[PDB]
Amino acid sequence: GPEEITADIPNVGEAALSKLDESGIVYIGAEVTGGDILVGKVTPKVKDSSLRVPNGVSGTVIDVQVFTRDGVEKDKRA
Amino acid sequence: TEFLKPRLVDIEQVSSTHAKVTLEPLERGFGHTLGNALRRILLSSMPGCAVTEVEIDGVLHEYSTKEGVQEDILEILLNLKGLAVRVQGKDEVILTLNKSGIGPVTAADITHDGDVEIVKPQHVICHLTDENASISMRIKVQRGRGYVPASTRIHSEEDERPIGRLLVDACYSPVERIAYNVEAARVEQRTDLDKLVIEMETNGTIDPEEAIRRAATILAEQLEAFVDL
Amino acid sequence: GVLKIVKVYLAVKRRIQPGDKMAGRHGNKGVISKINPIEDMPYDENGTPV
Repeated sequence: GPEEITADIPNVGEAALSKLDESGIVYIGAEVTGGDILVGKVTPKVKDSSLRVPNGVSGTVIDVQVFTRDGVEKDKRA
Repeated sequence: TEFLKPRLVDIEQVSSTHAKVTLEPLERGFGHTLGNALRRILLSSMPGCAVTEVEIDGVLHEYSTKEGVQEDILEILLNLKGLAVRVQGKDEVILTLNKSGIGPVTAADITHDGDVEIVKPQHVICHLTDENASISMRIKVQRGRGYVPASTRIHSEEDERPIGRLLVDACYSPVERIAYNVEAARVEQRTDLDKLVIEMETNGTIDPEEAIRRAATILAEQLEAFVDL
Repeated sequence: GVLKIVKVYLAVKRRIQPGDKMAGRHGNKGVISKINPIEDMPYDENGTPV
């Protein structure tokens, strides 16, 4: 089953989820640390196939560029 | 016990920020002894009034742009870090600055209050470069001694830091310059009595006499510990 | 095999810490290891530390 970006990540803590938007995407200007969720991508059978901050690094977030193949729907952020 | 106790015999505001001060009379070698310690204490120990907060009219991070302004946001933080102020009978306060139209900005533009003091109103703040341009920022001030990095501060606070609040490093010290000289001046109408002169440069936030007396009092605290054996 | 991508950038501000590599133009490379209370530094008769 194909992947999708969602805020409904399985079992992950609320605080990290708060950092994401309802699209499952961290906000621009956010401040993050190792393990903080950036992209809430998931896989069925559901699972947290998501992108998190590399361990041992902290930084501020400034960018979002979203790309899709032909025949794909967009999100509010994009 | 032949010691004559020195006193802060004279003070001089040679400049509105630079000052001179002298101590007399001083026993042999004590001028060097006190001079080194007082220099060391002043630089480290002095309590400072400094700014560490920026709330802005819509940018979300240090690296953000701004409409109709001459400089980037981050450069604004550097100017603010350079800016200094004195606060009366307070521990912290928030100040705001509002401007609109094409013009350069200075510390005087701030929404000053009588219980707050700006040491250099002429201090430079970033400029506006459009007729419809406008700035309306808010900044908070704190009392502290020494220096603190921004990252360490938030980790100690641990409460949520909302977007639009920007972090800068605290550099509290009201002063950073020390020169002191020992000279022979006439007391007891004889030689072997020492005269000490101190001079320093400041951001103007403190009275030099208070600085030495406050510093000396602080040193007395540590010195008193040696009686506690 | 993939039909949507997202790119995110992260900004890091870095000060100087012991072990950083420093170089002077005249081939004089070296690593710095200390940060001193400004009082400790040698200073001139004009009160200016290095």
